[PDB]
Amino acid sequence: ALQLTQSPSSLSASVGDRITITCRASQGVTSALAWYRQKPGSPPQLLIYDASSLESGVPSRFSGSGSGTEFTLTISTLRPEDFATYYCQQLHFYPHTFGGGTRVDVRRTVAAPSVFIFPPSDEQLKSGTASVVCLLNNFYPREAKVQWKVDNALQSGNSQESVTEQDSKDSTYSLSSTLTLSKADYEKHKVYECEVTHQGLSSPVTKSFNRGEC
Amino acid sequence: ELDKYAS
Amino acid sequence: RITLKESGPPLVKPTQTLTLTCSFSGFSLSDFGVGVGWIRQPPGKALEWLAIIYSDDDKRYSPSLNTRLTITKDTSKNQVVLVMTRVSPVDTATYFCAHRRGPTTLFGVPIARGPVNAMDVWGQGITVTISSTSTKGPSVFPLAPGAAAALGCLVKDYFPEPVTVSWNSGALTSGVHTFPAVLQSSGLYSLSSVVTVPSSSLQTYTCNVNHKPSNTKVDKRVEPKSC
Repeated sequence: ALQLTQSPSSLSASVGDRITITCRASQGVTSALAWYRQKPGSPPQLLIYDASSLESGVPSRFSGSGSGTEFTLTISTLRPEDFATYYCQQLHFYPHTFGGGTRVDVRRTVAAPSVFIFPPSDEQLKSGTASVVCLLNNFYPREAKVQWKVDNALQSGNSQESVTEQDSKDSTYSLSSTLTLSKADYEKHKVYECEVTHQGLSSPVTKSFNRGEC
Repeated sequence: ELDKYAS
Repeated sequence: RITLKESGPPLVKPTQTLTLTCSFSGFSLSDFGVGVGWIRQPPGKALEWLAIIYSDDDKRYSPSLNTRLTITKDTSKNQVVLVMTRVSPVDTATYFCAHRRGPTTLFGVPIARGPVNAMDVWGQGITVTISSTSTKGPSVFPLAPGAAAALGCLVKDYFPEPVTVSWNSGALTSGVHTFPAVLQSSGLYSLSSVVTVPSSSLQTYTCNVNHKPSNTKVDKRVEPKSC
């Protein structure tokens, strides 16, 4: 079906800035497009309907323009409540698609993550499972990539990660990634590595350990 | 298909 | 003033049928051209459109979910119901219903269709978790190690959410990061809580974990191993 691509997917800014988010459709949607702002823990809120009409009760710093395949939302003077995720929605064709969203967060200086790797506890191992956790602490911007390697084999499909919300004092994020293996598989290898790529790191940093080394 | 209010 | 609110079960098991109700006030589903739609949002993901129904009773569904969705209205009760069959874990999401305006009319004559291009009022959303898990307390394991040191606790295999974690009975707050739990393929949640301290403080560190649902409290002191 019809594709709606938002740009950028993520954007950093400060109070008082002017930002503009754009949304492009794969086929023309005339003026049937709406913009929403969604704050964490709340439902999306309508800002602009029919590509450019200002929704009632919505502050005038919000503006929408465009028609056909290209639309833009601009917030002229960013206020603290605007740090949030924005979505565009097309209503010309069924299904009524939403774009992928664009996260707007507090800008601050680039900060590389402090990385730490934790081997599984002997207590967990006795239960038959092995969790290897990697921590990326206080970094910025939000995008980071974690790659698990076991005896140099690239791992896939056996890890999960979660990211904290932007810290209200730091403006940094932290990320936890868990590699999970059976105790048996765990025992069949030695070098457990967490490879981290991030804008603040000149090149990828790797933190690792050799299993059973005492 | 087209939306209820299209065209 | 238009308001909508979603209701239904917070927990549902795979293969089961999920029935969600949207009760609203401020408009009638008998008003001209009005619509009520459903949109969902898996944790951390984008909004996904599901279906919509209008007062003249036309219904439309997401093509990807068409076979599992039924939307219906009960005009006299001011409710719209969405029934999803055969749910699976990927259906865990927050589900929202929303109002869609019909064209503006002048002396009962449609003159403006621009107002239909948006879903203008939304309900708070209802969180639905799909898992075959029974209530279960977490196993708590230690996570042990600019020149900052890190340690923590891995709160593993519990259900359902939430769990609370603090450090040193609430006295340790700076440098603490408790991550949002991930729902494992097993249907149980898992989360880590860590804390960063000056590589010298290694002071004592104990995580206090509490999963109300299963009456499971655990305090786990964590230290820099090696005996």
